[PDB]
Amino acid sequence: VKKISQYACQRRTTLNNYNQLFTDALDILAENDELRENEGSCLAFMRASSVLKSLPFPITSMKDTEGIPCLGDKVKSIIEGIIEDGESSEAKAVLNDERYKSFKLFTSVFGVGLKTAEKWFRMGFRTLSKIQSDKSLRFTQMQKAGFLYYEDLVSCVNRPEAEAVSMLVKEAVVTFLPDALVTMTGGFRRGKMTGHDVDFLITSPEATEDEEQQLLHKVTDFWKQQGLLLYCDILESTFEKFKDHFQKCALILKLDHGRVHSGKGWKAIRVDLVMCPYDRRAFALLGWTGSRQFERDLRRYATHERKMMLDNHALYDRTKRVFLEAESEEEIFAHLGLDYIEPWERNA
DNA sequence: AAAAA
DNA sequence: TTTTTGC
DNA sequence: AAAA
Ligand SMILES: Nc1ccn([C@H]2CC[C@@H](COP(=O)(O)OP(=O)(O)OP(=O)(O)O)O2)c(=O)n1
Ligand SMILES: [Mg+2]
Ligand SMILES: [Mg+2]
Ligand code: NA
Repeated sequence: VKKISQYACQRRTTLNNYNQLFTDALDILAENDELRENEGSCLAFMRASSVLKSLPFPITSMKDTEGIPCLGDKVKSIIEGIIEDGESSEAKAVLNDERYKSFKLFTSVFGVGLKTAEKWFRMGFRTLSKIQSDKSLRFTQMQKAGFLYYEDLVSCVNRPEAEAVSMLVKEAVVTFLPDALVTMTGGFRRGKMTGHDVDFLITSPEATEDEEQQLLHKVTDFWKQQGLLLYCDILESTFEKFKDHFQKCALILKLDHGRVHSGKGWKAIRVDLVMCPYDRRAFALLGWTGSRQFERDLRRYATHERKMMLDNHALYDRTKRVFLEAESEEEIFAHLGLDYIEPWERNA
């Protein structure tokens, strides 16, 4: 009776996944295609996984898949196999593949992506111990921090830790911009209990162009002085008012145990901060809330269904030849002709 | 890999 | 068939 | 170039 859209932005996806048996398998197959640089097959498995996550019931027969989009012949074979024996032979083969195991292990290090993981694999490396102890290898500053704080960063971040970080961010930010609005974005805004990092959007209604530019530098220098800044990379803005990203920083912060309301006495935490102009705060909030799949389908829907162009800074209508303004996420959804999807419903 | 053009 | 897939 |  319910006509499920192929777009994540036209579906409500909450964290209660009734099809984790199927989506864990589809996520593994997608990840393998990402590694094999098969972008098309990767995206097809990510879309199939995304739609199953939106279902209000578990798939228990092939009849249950009728009318569900993004499930082509290959994906239906995978679902059929899992219904048969409770296992995916396809995903099991990927989990036993040497290239796949190496890519997962290597990219688990902060600062190591697809290119460096592929380089290390082709050199014959298979373990992190052999990589770290090699005397010929050269590591980026990001990778050095990734190896030094590996156990802390791989253990992830819980809600009490995220809240403790939010307090630190807000305390530091109001010191330099007292009327600044600090919003936790990412997974935690979508209601997640855990995350690999804690993300924040910072905006100020009265700050000048220079004040807006200096905030991330002032806040990180303050933490550097305290000895809390374990890693810092500030990317200056490439945002153009009339046209690429907002001023942002990728950090590793020292989170003292005493600050967490839930050994060494502290934990290394990945933190990302984004500063945007006040008038673009709704576009940035929408972009940074995610999920990744929700954002990509929002942009795809805007292009293919509305002839509009959406990004973290603006919304442009190609037919009316006008930029559309928004003071809230609700106004962006209304401009696109979409029913409002709450942040906890964007877990596509 | 799936859906559209 | 070719093109697109956040771009 | 590469990591986000
Ligand atoms: N390819 C991406 C990656 C991220 N984002 C946006 C939406 C999510 C937000 C945060 O990026 P992440 O921190 O990796 O997202 P996450 O949702 O918070 O998940 P986690 O932080 O647990 O790794 O940035 C996006 O539009 N496209
Ligand atoms: Mg995050
Ligand atoms: Mg992040
Ligand atoms: Na990494």
